[PDB]
Parts: sequence; structure tokens; C-alpha cells
Amino acid sequence: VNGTLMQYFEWYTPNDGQHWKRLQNDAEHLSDIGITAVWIPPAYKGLSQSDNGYGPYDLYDLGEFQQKGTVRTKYGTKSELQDAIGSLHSRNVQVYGDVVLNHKAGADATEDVTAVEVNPANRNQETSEEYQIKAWTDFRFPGRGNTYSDFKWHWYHFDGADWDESRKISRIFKFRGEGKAWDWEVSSENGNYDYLMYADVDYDHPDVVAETKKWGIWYANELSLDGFRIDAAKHIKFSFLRDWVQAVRQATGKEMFTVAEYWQNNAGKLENYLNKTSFNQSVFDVPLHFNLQAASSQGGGYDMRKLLNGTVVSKHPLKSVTFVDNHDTQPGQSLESTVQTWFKPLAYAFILTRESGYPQVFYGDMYGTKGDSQREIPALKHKIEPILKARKQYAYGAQHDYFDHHDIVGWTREGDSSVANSGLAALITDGPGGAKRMYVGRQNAGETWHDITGNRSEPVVINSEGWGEFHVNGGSVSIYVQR
Ligand SMILES: C[C@H]1O[C@H](O[C@H]2[C@H](O)[C@@H](O)[C@@H](O[C@H]3[C@H](O)[C@@H](O)[C@H](O)O[C@@H]3CO)O[C@@H]2CO)[C@H](O)[C@@H](O)[C@@H]1N[C@H]1C=C(CO)[C@@H](O[C@H]2O[C@H](CO)[C@@H](O[C@H]3O[C@H](C)[C@@H](N[C@H]4C=C(CO)[C@@H](O[C@H]5O[C@H](CO)[C@@H](O[C@H]6O[C@H](C)[C@@H](N[C@H]7C=C(CO)[C@@H](O)[C@H](O)[C@H]7O)[C@H](O)[C@H]6O)[C@H](O)[C@H]5O)[C@H](O)[C@H]4O)[C@H](O)[C@H]3O)[C@H](O)[C@H]2O)[C@H](O)[C@H]1O
Ligand SMILES: [Ca+2]
Ligand SMILES: [Ca+2]
Ligand SMILES: [Ca+2]
Ligand SMILES: [Ca+2]
Ligand code: NA
Repeated sequence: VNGTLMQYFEWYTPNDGQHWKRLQNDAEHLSDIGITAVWIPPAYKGLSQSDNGYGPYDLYDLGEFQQKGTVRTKYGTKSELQDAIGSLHSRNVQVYGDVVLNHKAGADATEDVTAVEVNPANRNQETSEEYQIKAWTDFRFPGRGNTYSDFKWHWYHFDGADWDESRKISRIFKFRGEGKAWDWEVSSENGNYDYLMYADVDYDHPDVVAETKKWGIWYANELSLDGFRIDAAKHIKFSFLRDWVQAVRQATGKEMFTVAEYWQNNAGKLENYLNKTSFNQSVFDVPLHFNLQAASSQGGGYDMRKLLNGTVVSKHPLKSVTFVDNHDTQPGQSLESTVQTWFKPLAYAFILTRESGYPQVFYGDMYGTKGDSQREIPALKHKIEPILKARKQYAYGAQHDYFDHHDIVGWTREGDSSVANSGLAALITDGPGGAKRMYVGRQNAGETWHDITGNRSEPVVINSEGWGEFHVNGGSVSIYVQR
């Protein structure tokens, strides 16, 4: 069966402590529609109860210790999470955990540290003389004590921070100490993009490297995870990420599929990341997200023949995770660049019914977003579910592409004799509707095919040579399959 990932959260999920129970209750539904793996949000204790998990305080607290004024995380308790994972696994759905290793947030106390300021546009350049600051770097875990790990964090485990508690000023501070320097290799944007936010972990420090590998193995084992989503990969030493993934795989004996978030609209830089990590993990296809967004926002003027230009999926199809939108590109968020609603079903047909890429469905697109703008994403599950059914049951076999018009483009799948009645013909258009003659395979000659989306009511008959004349409405999608 075709694999399909689902990101199971949106930025504005409520702080009601019931998210793990929601997931548990949705397991049957997710398996029924064709989801084969779920990416869950960071499940460890953040600097406050309402943190989404990207300001992680204690990686060993999965919602069971009294820290930061709460036992549960935003999403629920550890036992609730283990019950959700149990329900998914009983329905043959895998679970990938989000891993936030670039920084730590919410230190228990400050420490005195010697530091220099650096140029925000070129972090290799020092711009001040050294001086003393008070940085938030002492992590003691008073609610956990030494349960699971007795490692405590201090300033010397970090490379820098962006807040001095003594003068109350925000600058990028690089710490002074033995062999201190920004890590390499990382993105060369801003000269060196190791520093992002909070207290930056030093992956040159051998105890830190060793402890982080130990945590990785503990986390995969405690929750029985099947893979990972690596946060902020452009900001973490590439050879460390390569080796950390290898160490967890070696210790568990599992495949541990891994996808890294390397946020850059440039395939060449993404290819460098793949090379530097020995092709041992996939990346999200950022360039394809931006091509889909561009097509959705040009009112029909985009040249649809160019949708695959510059994308990771056109060059490295087995190492790409394709997506339409996520918790950062949704309205009001940090990487806001939402695919407009009218085009969203066409974008989902493009990533779910083509042979290359491992597609991701976004929670926010299925169930709607609950942010406070006048442009939230509406719930589109009724439009996406028929496309997921097309992937689950019909998108198999040889593919033929028809990117030969500036508005109307399409592709077909001949089907596979081992999946009964498989085969499909998809057409999308960013402009007026029309038709296209496409080949679906002589083995499907004389069959009656119909649009599974319900957008067109007229069925199409495949001629004796394996060709059909397919139609599509304006600004729409049609996916024809065996009636
Ligand atoms: C989002 C994306 O970002 C990056 O992408 C960039 C990209 O790489 C770049 O290229 C560019 O992109 C271009 C593109 O290339 C172009 O082509 C295209 O066209 O345009 C784009 C541009 O749009 O730009 C991109 C954007 O910059 C990155 O590459 C991606 O990977 C990334 N995506 C992923 C990564 C993420 C990060 O993990 C996710 O980000 C999300 O979450 C972030 C974290 O929440 C969020 O960050 C923002 O918000 C943060 C809050 C902020 N932190 C600062 C704030 C601080 C304090 O608030 C500060 O904290 C320090 O100081 C505190 C003291 O004030 C101290 O706390 C102590 O005191 C307090 C009081 C104590 N708490 C007490 C209170 C209580 C509560 O009642 C009690 O509970 C408690 O008991 C009590 O004690 C505490 O205990 C004390 O410790 C702290 O300790 C101290 O650390 C901090 O240091 C500050 O940094 C961030 O800076 C801000 O950025 C992001 O916005 C979210 O998006 C993302 O989701 C991932 O997918
Ligand atoms: Ca370093
Ligand atoms: Ca870093
Ligand atoms: Ca067009
Ligand atoms: Ca057939
Ligand atoms: Na670092």
C-alpha cells in the first residue's frame, strides 16, 4: 500500500490537555482513510504548560513530573500518550516523534558567563570586546531529580544565547570558554546559522554529544517510536545529525525513518544537506511548497508546466517528503505562506496521486485552524478524503505525465494487476476548464471511469487503444477511476 504521513497538530490546538486522547480516539478513522504514519508534536515538557513544545525545558519529562507548575504537557500526560501510541500500533499506523535538539529553554537560574556580541548578519564576526553577562543556562530538573538521567546543564554546554539578564538587553552573544566556537557544518546563511534562539546547544562538547545520543535511544524505546521529524536542521552540526540517527537505528534495530526540516527555498542547498548526511534521511520539499503557493496566488497566470522546476522531488524522489502546508506556513505563523483554499484540493491531488515523494497531510487542512484571523483555513476533510482514497486504492502502476499547457496539466497511473481495479487519470487547472486526451494503458480498454471527487458527473469510456478524453471544470480537479 502507498504510505501517507499525517502531521497530527496545528499551531492553535487548545491547551486543554486532551490532545493525546483525541489522537487515541481518531486511530480507527486515520487507518481507515489510508494514513500509515503520524508525526506527533514535541511531547516533552516546555518552559510553560501552554508551550507548543518548541521551547523545550526537559526532554526526559513526557508529562509525568511536577515541573513548570504542571504535570502534563500542553498535550496531556505520559500515560495518555502511551495509550494513544498503543491504539495506533494496534491498527498498523506508525508514529514519528518530533525532536527539538537545537536549543534549550526555561533554565532554572542564571549563571555568570563571559561573552562577546557577534554581527547578526555575519555570526563569524565578533563586534564587541568580551564582558560579563547573566545568561539562563542552569538546568536542574527539580521535579524529576535524577530519574532516567542524572545529567545537569550549565553554560559550558552551550555556544551562546540572546539575552543578558543583568542589563536586560537582547543581542547575539557567543560564549567564551575552552574551544568555544559556533558549530560547523551548519547553514552558511548569516555567515554561520548555528544560533537561532534560546540557549544554543554546543555539539562540539563530547558529553553533550554522548548524552543526546543516550536520550535519543531512551525516547525511541520509552514510547516505541517508529521514526523522527528533526526540527531546525539547518542550525545543528550536520555530521552530528547524521551520527545521532545512525546511533538510534543501531541500538534499536529498527528502520527509524527520519525526515529533517531544512527550511530553504533552494534545491541546491537541500542537496548539500543530503550529501553531508550520507543520504540517510529525507527532507521536506520546501521548493515544491512555494511552487504550489505561487500557482495558488497568481489567479491563473502561473505556467502550470513549471510546477516541478527546482523541486527536491524532481531530483531525489526517494528522499523527499512532499507537503502543502504546515504549522509554520498557516495563517499568522512564522513562515506564513498558505496555499489558497480554492487550489488546496488540486495541490493535494498533485502530492497524493503521483508516484514520487512521501506525502504529508496537514491536520489544519483536514479539520480547520483555530487561530484568530479572518483568514483561517476551513475544514477540508470532505474534499481531501476522496483524494486519500484515490491514493490508497487507485494510485498504482506506471505513470504518464502531461505538463503541456499553461493551465491544464494532468497525469495517469495504469494500475497494477495486484491491486484490483487500480489506475487513475488526474487533471488540474489553475484557469478555465477543458479537456485532454491521455493514455491509461491498453489493459483498461473499454472500462467506464468516473470522477471520484464528485466534481464532474459525466463518466468517461476508455477506447480500444487505452486512451480516454478527460474533462476538468475551471479552477478545479477531477480524478477518474474505475466505476
Ligand atoms: C520558524 C522557523 O524558523 C527558522 O526559519 C528561518 C529561515 O531559516 C530563514 O532562512 C528565513 O526564511 C526565509 C526564507 O529562506 C525565504 O526564502 C522566504 O521567502 O522567507 C523566509 C522568511 O520568512 O527566516 C525563517 C524565520 O526566521 C528555522 O530555520 C526553522 O527551522 C523554524 N521552524 C522550526 C523551528 C522552530 C524552533 O524550534 C519552531 O519555531 C516556533 O517556535 C518558536 C519557539 O516557541 C518560536 O520562536 C519565537 O518565539 C520565542 C518565544 C522566541 N524566544 C525569545 C524569547 C525569550 C523569552 O520569552 C528568550 O528567553 C530567554 O529569556 C527568558 C527570560 O525573559 C528566560 O526565561 C526565564 O525567565 C522566565 C520568566 C522563567 N519562567 C517562569 C514563568 C512561568 C510561567 O507562569 C512558570 O511556568 C515558570 O515556572 C517560571 O520559572 C524561565 O523559567 C526562565 O528560564 C529563558 O530561559 C531565556 O532562554 C529567548 O532566548 C528568545 O530567543 C524566539 O526567538 C522567537 O523566534 C517560533 O516563532 C515558532 O515558529 C517551528 O515551529 C519549527 O517548525
Ligand atoms: Ca560549538
Ligand atoms: Ca544551533
Ligand atoms: Ca496558468
Ligand atoms: Ca482496469
Ligand atoms: Na551550537
